[PDB]
Amino acid sequence: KSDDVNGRTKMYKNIVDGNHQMEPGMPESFNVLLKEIRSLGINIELED
Amino acid sequence: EFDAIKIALASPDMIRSWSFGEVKKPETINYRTFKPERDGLFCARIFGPVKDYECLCGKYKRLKHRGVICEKCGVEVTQTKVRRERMGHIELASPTAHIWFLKSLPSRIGLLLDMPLRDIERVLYFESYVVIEGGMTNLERQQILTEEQYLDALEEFGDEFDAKMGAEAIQALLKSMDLEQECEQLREELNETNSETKRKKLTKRIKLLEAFVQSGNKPEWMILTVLPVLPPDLRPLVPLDGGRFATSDLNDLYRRVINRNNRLKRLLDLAAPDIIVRNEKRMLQEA
Amino acid sequence: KKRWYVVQAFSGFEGRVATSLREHIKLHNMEDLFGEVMVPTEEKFFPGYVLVQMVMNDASWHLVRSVPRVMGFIGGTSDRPAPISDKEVDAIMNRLQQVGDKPRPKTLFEPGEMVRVNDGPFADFNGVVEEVDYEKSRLKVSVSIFGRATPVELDFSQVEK
Amino acid sequence: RIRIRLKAFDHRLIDQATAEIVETAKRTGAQVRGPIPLPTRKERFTVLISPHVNKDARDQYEIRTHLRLVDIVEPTEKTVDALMRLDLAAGVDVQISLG
DNA sequence: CCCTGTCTGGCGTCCTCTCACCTATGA
DNA sequence: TCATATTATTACGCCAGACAGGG
Ligand SMILES: [Zn+2]
Repeated sequence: KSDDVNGRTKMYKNIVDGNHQMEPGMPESFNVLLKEIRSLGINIELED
Repeated sequence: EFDAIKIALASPDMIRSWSFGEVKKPETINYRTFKPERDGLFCARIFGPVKDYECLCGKYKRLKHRGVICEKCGVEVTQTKVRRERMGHIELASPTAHIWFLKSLPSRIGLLLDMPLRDIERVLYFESYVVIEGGMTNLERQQILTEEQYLDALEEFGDEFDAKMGAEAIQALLKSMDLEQECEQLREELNETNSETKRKKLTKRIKLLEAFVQSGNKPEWMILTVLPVLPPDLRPLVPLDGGRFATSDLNDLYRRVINRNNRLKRLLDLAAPDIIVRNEKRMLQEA
Repeated sequence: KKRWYVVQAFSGFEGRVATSLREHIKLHNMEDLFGEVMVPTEEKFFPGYVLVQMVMNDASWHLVRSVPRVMGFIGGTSDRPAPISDKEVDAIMNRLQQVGDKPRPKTLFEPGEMVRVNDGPFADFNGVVEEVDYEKSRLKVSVSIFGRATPVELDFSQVEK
Repeated sequence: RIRIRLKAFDHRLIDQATAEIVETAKRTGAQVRGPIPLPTRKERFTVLISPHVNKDARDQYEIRTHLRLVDIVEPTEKTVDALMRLDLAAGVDVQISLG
């Protein structure tokens, strides 16, 4: 409902088709947190 | 999808692997039109095209060749959100130690190089000299040096003698700091003493010395050599209702670091005296 | 004997710093304690440092730092700041304010093999010129055309060194 | 303006070349001047045809070098550059000259 | 050398609504 | 218009945490 842009367009198609289901994905503001921590000398990642 | 989040230091090779192009010029945008700067902070080739699947300047106005980069445009050809994930890197002329590892209380470089914070800052702001593997002289490795202490030493130990200053000197010290060797020494020092205060002072130093060896974090990664810049989309430049651009604060910070770095490269490329440049590198360090 | 020293000014006001420095010398009449003053300013290297022939008394040091828009000397310490060399400033002397820039007479048409054509069809193009017909004002610049190296009779003014 | 001097020994070939050049010009740019025929050079040669001696015995050869002057009045960005790609018939020395 | 004043940093409530105001310089 | 680059106020209240001083 809030952040994930591909998640909410999938949600809007699924609501107007009666589906009622969410494809979760990742918050885009967490990627903003990764870019702000990564823009320092810090190397944050996502393992596996 | 993914388990744990791992945090570590950023190597200069790692920062060059994040990057997509060196941000040279500090010039933000044109400001009289709508176009940005080639190649400044808000570049085209280093990051991406403002418009989706369009060369900002002029070629590819349909959906067939997504990627071609002509010489007239010096532009990539992808999505509007592609610039939000892409980051640039500023080649800092003079080495600058991180402030998060120099003033964290306790400082990461304060309890690692066995040197007081006060003395660390003095040398870091071009106000004190530091020795580094002098040689056959009467001086320690951690012991610092002043103008008078260096002048006399300069005329004394003119040969095999090394006494730098700033982040460069600090970097060397960290770089030439056998972690493993210190472990045993510290461990042996803790088992050969009874001093309560010393015990706690030695156990806090050996804890951060063996933890650095357990991971892939290097001692020379504390000093920033390849400063990384945050994506433009994340430092947005939108105008408010009117005809001017309400600019963010990070654009002021990055534009000053790039202005000073260009000045320092020009002073270093003019073969001017070796001292000149202390104020210039100090202003870059503070920037 | 007067030795050289380096002064830092607000970069951009350097000629005005040099003029104000000469005027402070002729105000506080320590004329026997200053020799010269190199302060370049192009329409500029080094556009940020002023070279001063000087001696070191604390009075003359306070004089130079009381000159406006001057930060301070650059040396090992601030007690006894550091001289450098005479050759260092020597280079600047030659081009301190000598007639430089925006002037390319006969040194702007060097043939060799590096030129760009713009006053013609070759829009933003460059090529290598083997032979040249200066007598009849003609150039045989071989611009990469038709997958080869075909030359084209261009005009001296049409091309650009 | 781009003056173009086509030179060749075969006239038909030269003609073909000229047409091609015109075509190349006309699609990209506009107002091609035209294919103007200059005078042909008929460089003649006489030679004695006997190995040893017979002076009235002779062959008179010649090489007919034909000239075609094509001019282009407006050099655009697309047009001038195009020349590189469009390949013409062999044995035709072209000579483009802007201004 | 173990207490000790002294100095330096680091906290300090959530949610909402209305309005105005935004760098100087300059041949 | 298009690069040049940073100075003349004070008036919280704990509460940890680190530091030079001295019996
Ligand atoms: Zn393009």
